Amino acid sequence: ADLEDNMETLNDNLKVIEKADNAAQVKDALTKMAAAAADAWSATPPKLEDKSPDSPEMHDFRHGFWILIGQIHDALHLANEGKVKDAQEAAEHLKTTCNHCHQKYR
Amino acid sequence: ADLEDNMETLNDNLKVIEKADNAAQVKDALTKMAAAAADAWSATPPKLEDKSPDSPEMHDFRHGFWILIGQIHDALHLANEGKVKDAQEAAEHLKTTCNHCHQKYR
Amino acid sequence: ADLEDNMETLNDNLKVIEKADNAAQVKDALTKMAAAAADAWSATPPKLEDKSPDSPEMHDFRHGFWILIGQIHDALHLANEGKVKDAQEAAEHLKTTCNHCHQKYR
Amino acid sequence: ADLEDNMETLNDNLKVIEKADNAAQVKDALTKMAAAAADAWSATPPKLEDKSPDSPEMHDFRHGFWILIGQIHDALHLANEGKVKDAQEAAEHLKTTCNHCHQKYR
Ligand code: HEC
Ligand code: HEC
Ligand code: HEC
Ligand code: HEC
Ligand SMILES: [Cl-]
Ligand SMILES: [Zn+2]
Ligand SMILES: [Zn+2]
Ligand SMILES: [Zn+2]
Ligand SMILES: [Zn+2]
Ligand SMILES: [Zn+2]
Ligand SMILES: [Zn+2]
Ligand SMILES: [Zn+2]
Ligand SMILES: [Zn+2]
Ligand SMILES: [Zn+2]
Ligand SMILES: [Zn+2]
Ligand SMILES: [Zn+2]
Ligand SMILES: [Zn+2]
Ligand SMILES: [Zn+2]
Ligand SMILES: [Zn+2]
Repeated sequence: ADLEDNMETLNDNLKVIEKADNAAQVKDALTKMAAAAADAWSATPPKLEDKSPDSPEMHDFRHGFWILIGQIHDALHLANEGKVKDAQEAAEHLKTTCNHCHQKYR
Repeated sequence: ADLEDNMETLNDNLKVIEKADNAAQVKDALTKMAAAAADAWSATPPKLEDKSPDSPEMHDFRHGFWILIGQIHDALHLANEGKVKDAQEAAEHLKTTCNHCHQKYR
Repeated sequence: ADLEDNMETLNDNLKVIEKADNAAQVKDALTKMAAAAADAWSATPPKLEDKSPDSPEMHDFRHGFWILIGQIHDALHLANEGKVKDAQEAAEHLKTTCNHCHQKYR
Repeated sequence: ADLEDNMETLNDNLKVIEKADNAAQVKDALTKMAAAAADAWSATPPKLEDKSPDSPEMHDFRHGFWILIGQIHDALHLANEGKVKDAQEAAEHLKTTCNHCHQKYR
């Protein structure tokens, strides 16, 4: 998918997690987020279209996805241990990584 | 790209790291390894084609890629820090993650 | 090496990072913060004095220090690659983790 | 505890995991290993006792404990999701991290 569609997948699944009843709903949504983040990895965003892939700016852009992917990994372990509310709350904290990238690169 | 071509990218760049004679060659190889691992995320290997996408087997397959991606992240920081031989040596330790997934799933 | 004193060390060194002129001051403060977090890992907080060491609350308490330690680790790598303003801004983001534990257990 | 007692705790609980009869034994042993690793973090080993705390060797020594602590963290999550065999096999893999530090500093 393109970068726009992977971002819509991240936004919509965050909302499904906040309104979940059960563990099954939370796990499935985190798995969809992990796939979207991994597919987005080598996208060039509009703001950096004149830069090389090996520039400081593109190395920094990719660093944001490493962090996001790490956080989704941990939240999914919480959900699979039966700590559903702890997983929802970790999902709420992911938003600061979202905002950090957007303020520099969007 | 498909799974077999992602694996050939991982294998070539591990050899570049070993024969490297400057820091730039090591940084560039690790970056290519990270891109290939993120692109492999979503693949279904031949041996698990008769399982569901949400099967315990496929969840465990994907967990191996989370582990590899995390180890590459740390190796790249070491290289950028000036600790280049330490980065090469950490790259050699990646082999046990490669071997673990192959024994279970290849 | 009691909990109160480890917390003073966390708070003091965060202010140092916020006011620093140079990269040496940031690296030293981050290293002191990691020491204090590792030293706090095994403490029993006053609010959980009545609980089993194996309770869900105490497992969760310890998990919070693992999260803080991982974030400090990343910020120090950024400082060591010359991305000093980025390490400073990352140190500021630590406050979300500080306050998440405080709201549950302080 | 001193460094020698922390290493005896690490060695003993690794054999406990290998020979475990049930899941509770594996979780307990991992939690004890994490405590010992966190307590060892600030120790000065005999081979480095004459160099300064800011030396590259002490920085590097401490980094190896961060790596060990992260691997125990992931293995405890696997045990708590019910993947206890996988947690046992992950614990076996820790040995290469133990051996790497011993090769360099013991
Ligand atoms: C960089 C490392 C990013 C991270 C981490 C996240 N996002 Fe993002 N997002 C990013 C860019 C560069 C853009 C602009 C893309 C463009 O072509 O215009 C976006 C955009 C969005 C959007 C909406 C705009 C659109 O797609 O048309 C949304 C809704 C969005 N991003 C959501 C989002 C969420 C929920 C994140 C974390 C969970 C997140 N993003 C992380 C770059 C990056
Ligand atoms: C699972 C999580 C894996 C990890 C981690 C790594 N590899 Fe892999 N590799 C995997 C599978 C399932 C397969 C079989 C692919 C097939 O279609 O048959 C492979 C294969 C390879 C190959 C052979 C490629 C071919 O065309 O047959 C190589 C050379 C290879 N893998 C290398 C490799 C390296 C160097 C890794 C780590 C650095 C690594 N792999 C990790 C699954 C997984
Ligand atoms: C739990 C996982 C915690 C994290 C992460 C952090 N803190 Fe904390 N802090 C915690 C507790 C249980 C307490 C109460 C201590 C008591 O005995 O009553 C505290 C306390 C503080 C204090 C006040 C200390 C005092 O003199 O009473 C400060 C100033 C403080 N904490 C700061 C702090 C900072 C800056 C953190 C992150 C950078 C942080 N804490 C994380 C539990 C936990
Ligand atoms: C450095 C970062 C280390 C890691 C990771 C591990 N070990 Fe270690 N170990 C280390 C040192 C410097 C020493 C020497 C201590 C001394 O004063 O001589 C050790 C020693 C041991 C010992 C022997 C203790 C003794 O009788 O003197 C054992 C049995 C041991 N270490 C086990 C061990 C295990 C099982 C580890 C991982 C699971 C491990 N160590 C990691 C430094 C470091
Ligand atoms: Cl080694
Ligand atoms: Zn965790
Ligand atoms: Zn899992
Ligand atoms: Zn961030
Ligand atoms: Zn930010
Ligand atoms: Zn090739
Ligand atoms: Zn590191
Ligand atoms: Zn970097
Ligand atoms: Zn492994
Ligand atoms: Zn294995
Ligand atoms: Zn990083
Ligand atoms: Zn919170
Ligand atoms: Zn994991
Ligand atoms: Zn847990
Ligand atoms: Zn080694």
